[PDB]
Amino acid sequence: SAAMAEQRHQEWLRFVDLLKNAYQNDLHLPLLNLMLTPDEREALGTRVRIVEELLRGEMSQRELKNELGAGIATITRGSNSLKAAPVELRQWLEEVLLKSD
Amino acid sequence: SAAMAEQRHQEWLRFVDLLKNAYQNDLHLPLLNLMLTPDEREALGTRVRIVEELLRGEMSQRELKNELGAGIATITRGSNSLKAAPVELRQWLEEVLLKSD
Repeated sequence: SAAMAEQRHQEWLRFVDLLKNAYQNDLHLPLLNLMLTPDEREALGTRVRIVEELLRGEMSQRELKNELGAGIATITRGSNSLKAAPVELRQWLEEVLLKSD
Repeated sequence: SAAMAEQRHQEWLRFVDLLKNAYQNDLHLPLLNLMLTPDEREALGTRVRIVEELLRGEMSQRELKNELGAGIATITRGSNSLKAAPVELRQWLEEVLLKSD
């Protein structure tokens, strides 16, 4: 639904503002368990590792499937989205994932 | 993987602590676009509505599929997780989704 991308954008921002508010309340853990599936939480964990490793540049896409157990399409998309990422984010992720904290 | 639930729990907490940090940096929008698919962001939007409506108690499960366009299994799980939710969260969601802000 390209036609209804605006509604869908609004609906998404609602979720981000709710989570926002839960983090300031320390209710973020319960909210996240409520909103997401185990499957989804597992995936997110694994997406962190992909980005960390794409930022690292040491591993090849296939080593990445083997050592991380993430499907190739997840890697490819993870690759695409990072490039589209604003520089400011990229710098920050480097800082945190590969400068650690 | 029940056996590796602990590793998977740790990997999840990493993502929550990263997001945490992005919200305090105002880098939460870009991070979320990076980590999640359109599909996933659409779903989350839609999960908010399910919870709001389950809290409302006016609609039946099937009206819920029809007016919200969410699969029955999503509703059923959304139902199950809310019951398992800590009272403190439940109160808060009532406050926010049905007391609004």
